[PDB]
Amino acid sequence: QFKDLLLDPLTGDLDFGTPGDRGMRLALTNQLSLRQRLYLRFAIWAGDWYFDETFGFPYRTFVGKKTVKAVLDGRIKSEVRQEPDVLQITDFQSTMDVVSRSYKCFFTVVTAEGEEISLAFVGEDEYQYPTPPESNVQLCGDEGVIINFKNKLYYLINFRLPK
Amino acid sequence: ISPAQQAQADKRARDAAAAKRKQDTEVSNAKSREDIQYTMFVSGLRRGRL
Repeated sequence: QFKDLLLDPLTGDLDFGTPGDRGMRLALTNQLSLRQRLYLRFAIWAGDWYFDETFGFPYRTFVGKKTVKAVLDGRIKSEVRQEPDVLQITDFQSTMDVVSRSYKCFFTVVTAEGEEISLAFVGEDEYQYPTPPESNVQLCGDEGVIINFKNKLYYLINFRLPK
Repeated sequence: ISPAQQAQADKRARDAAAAKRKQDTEVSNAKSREDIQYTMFVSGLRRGRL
């Protein structure tokens, strides 16, 4: 439920929205929040962000060196579980090509969805305060009491005659 | 006793004192620089720890 500015999954810029409803949006669904929380966590190289030297991933250790596939998978699979709301990891297809020296892995992560605790900070309210009456209706009655009775009588006259 | 021994006790004190100046000095500078980082490789090596 971690709120934050929404990042476009397709381009990487802020998700200002479609041309018909351009604006700014907050990440509300846990899925969207977790997506960007993993994306930033994996995209920032370790130590390259000032104000926090411990954040990021240490790509320099592996890239450019002769490395064992098994060691890399452990670190990749470990960084994911640093988020407190990750249920499990389903599958992991780690493959390496020696000709091009490229490495490419696949996997998915499962996360549940929570409640909103309070709507005070977001948009709307859930209550239905009453509406003041109109004109002399309060002190003298209402005509609808006649209309509903007339309709009931008419429908009952309709019911008895077979159709 | 004789002066010949006084010229000998000094040698016993001088050489012995020189030992601390060697050992005691090396540790002092070894603590005065924190850049160096020691590491030990117990097993591990040939299973991709290279």
